[PDB]
Amino acid sequence: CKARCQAFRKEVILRTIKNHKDIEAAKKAVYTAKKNAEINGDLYAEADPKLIVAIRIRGINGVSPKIKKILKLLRLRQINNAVFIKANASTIKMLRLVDPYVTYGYPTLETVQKLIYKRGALKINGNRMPITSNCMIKKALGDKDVVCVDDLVHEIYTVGKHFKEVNNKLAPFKLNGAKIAEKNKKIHFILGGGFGNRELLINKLLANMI
Amino acid sequence: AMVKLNPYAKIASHKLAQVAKAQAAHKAQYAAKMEKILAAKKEALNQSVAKRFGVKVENNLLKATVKRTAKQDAYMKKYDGIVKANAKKYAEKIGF
Amino acid sequence: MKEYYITARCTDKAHNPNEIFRSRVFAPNYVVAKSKFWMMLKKQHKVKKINAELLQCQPIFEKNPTVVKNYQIFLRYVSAGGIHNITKQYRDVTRVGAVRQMYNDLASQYRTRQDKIQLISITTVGDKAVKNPVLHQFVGHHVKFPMVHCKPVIASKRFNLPIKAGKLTTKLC
Amino acid sequence: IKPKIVKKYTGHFKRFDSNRFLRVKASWRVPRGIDNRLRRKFKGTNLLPKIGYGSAKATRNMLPCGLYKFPVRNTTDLEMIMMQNRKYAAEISHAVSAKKRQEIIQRAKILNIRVLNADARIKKQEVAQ
Amino acid sequence: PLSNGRNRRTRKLFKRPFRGHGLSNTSTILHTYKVGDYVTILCNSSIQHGLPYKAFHGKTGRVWNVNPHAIGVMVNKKVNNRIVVKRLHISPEHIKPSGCQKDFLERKAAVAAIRKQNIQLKKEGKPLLPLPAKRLPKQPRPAELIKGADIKFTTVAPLKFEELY
Amino acid sequence: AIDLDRHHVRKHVSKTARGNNAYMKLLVRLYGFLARRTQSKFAKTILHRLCLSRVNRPIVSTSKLACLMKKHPEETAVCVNTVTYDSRYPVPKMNVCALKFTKTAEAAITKAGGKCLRFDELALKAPTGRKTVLIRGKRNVREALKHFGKVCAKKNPAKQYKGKQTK
RNA sequence: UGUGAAUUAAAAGUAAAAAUCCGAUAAUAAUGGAAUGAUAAAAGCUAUUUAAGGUAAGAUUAAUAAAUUUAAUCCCGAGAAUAGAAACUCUUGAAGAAGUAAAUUAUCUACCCGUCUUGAAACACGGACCAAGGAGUCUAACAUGGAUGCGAAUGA
RNA sequence: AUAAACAUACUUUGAAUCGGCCAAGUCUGGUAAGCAGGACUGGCGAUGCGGGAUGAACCGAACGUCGAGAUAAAGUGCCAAA
RNA sequence: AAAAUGAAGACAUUUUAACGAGUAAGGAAACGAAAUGGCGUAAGGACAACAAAAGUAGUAAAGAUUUAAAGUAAUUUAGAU
Repeated sequence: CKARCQAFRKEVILRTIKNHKDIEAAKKAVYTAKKNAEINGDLYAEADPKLIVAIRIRGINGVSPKIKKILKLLRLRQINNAVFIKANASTIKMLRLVDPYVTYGYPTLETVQKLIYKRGALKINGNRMPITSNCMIKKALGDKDVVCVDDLVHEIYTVGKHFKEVNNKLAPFKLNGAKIAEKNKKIHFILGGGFGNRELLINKLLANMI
Repeated sequence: AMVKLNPYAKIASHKLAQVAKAQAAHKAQYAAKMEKILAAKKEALNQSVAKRFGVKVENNLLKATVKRTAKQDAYMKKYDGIVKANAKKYAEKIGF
Repeated sequence: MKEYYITARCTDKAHNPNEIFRSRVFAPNYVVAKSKFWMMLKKQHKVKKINAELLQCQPIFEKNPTVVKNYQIFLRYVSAGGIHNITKQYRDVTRVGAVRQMYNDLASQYRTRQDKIQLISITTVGDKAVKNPVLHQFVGHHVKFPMVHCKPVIASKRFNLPIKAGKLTTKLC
Repeated sequence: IKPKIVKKYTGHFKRFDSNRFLRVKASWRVPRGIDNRLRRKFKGTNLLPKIGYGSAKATRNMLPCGLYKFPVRNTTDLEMIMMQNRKYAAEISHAVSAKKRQEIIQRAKILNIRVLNADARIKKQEVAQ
Repeated sequence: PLSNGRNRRTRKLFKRPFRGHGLSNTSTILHTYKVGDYVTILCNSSIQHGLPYKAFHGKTGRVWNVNPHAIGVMVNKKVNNRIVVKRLHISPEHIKPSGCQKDFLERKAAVAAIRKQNIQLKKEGKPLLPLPAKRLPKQPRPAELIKGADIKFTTVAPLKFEELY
Repeated sequence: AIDLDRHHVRKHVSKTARGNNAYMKLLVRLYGFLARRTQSKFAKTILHRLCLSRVNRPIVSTSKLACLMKKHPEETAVCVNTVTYDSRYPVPKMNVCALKFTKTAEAAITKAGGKCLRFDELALKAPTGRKTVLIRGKRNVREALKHFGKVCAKKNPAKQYKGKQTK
């Protein structure tokens, strides 16, 4: 009967060990290279970020038609909505176009974990169901070799082969309110404002928003 | 719910229990050592305040409290030379 | 205000990828420091972010934030009329500590907001090199003055009563 | 056993301007005026009926006693709610005479059905009796 | 407020290229157009007979019919809220071969060359080569290490203002 | 609020038999149960076609049944509509399942040796559909379709509703 | 002769104590609550077994070291198997509880309705008040569409 | 690359409407106008809510009936919550 | 909207998810998983104590004035005079 549940349980454990090995091993290699570059007097250029998290800051009223279309193609259809975005020349230009309406940056692993674990959900049969078990994730993304929520987190964070199929299943997160800016959300974050690229400082804003 | 979603939580929680417990022991034994190091420093101060009485003062009034080997003592000197070079190599980088 | 050390290189046809641009930028956070750094490259070497790699962006901390030093900030700002170069001296214990004084002083005396000021350089001058009429009076070794009309100090907001009892007195302090 | 009956708005939705004119009755009518204060939901006057005020489906049409209403005109009407005496309650119609009301009340006690007009059209047995 | 003439507002549109007057090439009338080709309508004001309407200048179309002196071209036109199919017949003096698929035709040949070797490799039993990778937007650059012996440093600071007069 | 492309309106698909006909309502229940339980595309097709309106359920004559069934000898035509009789041409032997058979059409099929089933007998014999040939009639042969459009058009003119002085 | 930014020697120091500043962060936790609920067993938690594991960091020692370097033996130990436990108090109410209604008071809140208009509370028009009457109906031709009967016929 | 199955393509029948007004890192006539007329977009009309004391258009944000919490524009001597 | 169930329960079925501002204007009746749901006025044809006396009514109709209850509302219900 339900002897497969233990078989399912162990398999999730085995993948979790594999997933954490990949993230830890890749992180270790960066430190070793930085350590050796300093010894040899070289210069080390860190790799550009691959994952971007964008949040919709401004409402739905008074938006240009071209800006309106882009925010729909990024699934930022509501204020205080977060999505993950693959970083390339195509998407970076799009985010610049809608800069006054979004704030984005590069998330850490703990940010990705807390977003998926607390505010995560999937689109199953047209229904936005929150994540409640790995059996609901195995059904949703079985053919994409994602069977557990940890596998979901690892594929998002490392931007794997099936990011697009995995990302499109995740519904855009719904976040709470938080202090957006120092001055106001009418200027860029560089000017002390609210919108624009926050680089690694988006994690602090997401901490108060999750 | 965390266990149901993430069966690995039980394993990671145990290690976090170990690390929190172990790092508490390490902190306790360092504060015990630094209590004695400060204890030696205080006596080295009252003894050498006698410059008030009456004047050069003695050079080695601070007494060792940890007994270590000669191989480690040579390594302690070698490590000290490393940090002086690193602090000098870093400072000149921003010196422009 | 925090000070950053930023380096980058340009990798395209026009620029050889063996010359590194360094800077010491005072910015509230490292994202603004890069934003200032990229503008100086684009406005002085035609180097754009899309054709450049950043290498290091590290904070710089004061070596001795317990020694009083006299600073000399060379800067240029934009007014209604034109563009001018100023040299203002400041006394503080940190390089970032003096810069915040300069920004707050410029925005008060000259009514010049922060997005009109470019800090060319900041050095440390001698005790007799100070020329500010007010700041020159405190550089000597025998400075002394009584602080009169002292307002009595409250330990914390805990004892801050709206209405008091008796009379109120200042302090010769 | 009886659930908690929650009413979202216990007041009455009175027609706009009904308090100023006697020709305008208090039965509600949605204002269709192009300049109407109420239909534009001005602050202070923005109280209109909506589907959002509807009470819970479980506790809808339920009398405060915890039962529903089932009008009866004779004794045979009671026989339709004798299997559901924990759910319904007899309510004698307003035109039923006093002679017939006794028969309904007497029978409804036999069938253990509550009557909500138990003291209706009673005789003059209130003074000197 | 303009007039509704056929060739209104063509002082600059219909002007010849600077030092490009006179007769055209000989390749224009010698180029062979086949059905399904991509062409560009470019009105040549030097030839006033059969000049295409000025709204089709610069549009890219498809050859749909080859007639003895004219080349049928099919472009798309935009109307109130729809798009209609326009079928024109244009002499080769007003059209031009289009390079819209030039890059695509390069990938088609690269794949076909690879697929031609695979039937050879599968025939001989050797493992077969993979097709070329798909185009991607400029990706984030990876981690790189810069040697410390061939590096020079240039200090960057705000420049002291100098008068241009 | 939320910025959607459009708001949810009722989907324009019928999911029940139109009208108050008690028997057609029973058929919808019978095939709604079969489509849901057997999960067969055939029962889904019959259920979908049973809910079309009368104009969308055009007739099929014995002539078209004869031709479509020519290379399907041991087969059962399944048409969700009335079956009329084409008096011009002979009726071969065939088993036909349809909503209604015209008096002249049923006698022509019966005399030739065929069988005129209804939609409950077919569900009893071939519930999932095994020896069925799905058939539907033409929709564009309606006289209404001629007059739709602008008759002044250059490509496909309409047909000019006649009236006062229609020369 | 005194102070002294900085630098240098020796002692001490394996370079994790505490306090403040400066950077870095915010979340795991503990203790008090608040809003809406639930009450019963657990993919609870605990005890006993073997043992996947503990990637700076569970401990110690060794070789040495600007190491998230390599070993050794101790500990804890996830899965799984075996045994474990929750049924409560006090106050008020037919001397009127909880709720509801009416009247008054207090804080907050509230421009004249209908209409033409880009725009009316408008110094734009109609309206003193109440009752009753009061305005997309019928006939004829055509078309579309939903239900119906019959079907190369249908109606008669 | 990204998004898209209550997607996409529509078909038929028909209503109302074509007096418009405003803003602007825009333009033409004019000395100028809360003047006259245009290009692109967003609004008001058809729209309440929080802020600008008050205001059709400005700023935030668009509304089923509610409870609790972080927030937006913008504020924190009293009116007035800070 | 999608799944599940379905001759009759009942609240116009059960579960899950998204959604809910609005002038002119549209959404006729019927349609079991119902192609919007309902309230009110009058008149016509039937139904209304199932055992052969079969809706209410001089043991008090309709109307009127009020008191309370049900419904988001249109309105309905009952008490007293």
